[PDB]
Amino acid sequence: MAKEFGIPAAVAGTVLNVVEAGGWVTTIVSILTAVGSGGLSLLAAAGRESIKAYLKKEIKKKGKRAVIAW
Repeated sequence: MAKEFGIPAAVAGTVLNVVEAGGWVTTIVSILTAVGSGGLSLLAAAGRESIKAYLKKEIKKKGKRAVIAW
C-alpha cells in the first residue's frame, strides 16, 4: 500500500486492522477516500469487488506486513 499507492503506514495499518477485525466497508471506504489519491487508486484497483474482500484476499496472498508495504 505504501510503495504502490503512496498510502502511509499508519493509515494502511489502520485500514488492514479494520479489515481483520471485521469492520465495516463504510469505514474502510471513508479512510481510503480521506487519504486522497492513494486511497482512491486502491479503491479503483479493487474494481467491482468489495474493498474489504479485496484486501482480505491480498492479506491471504502476501501476508499483512507485505500488504502494508505494498
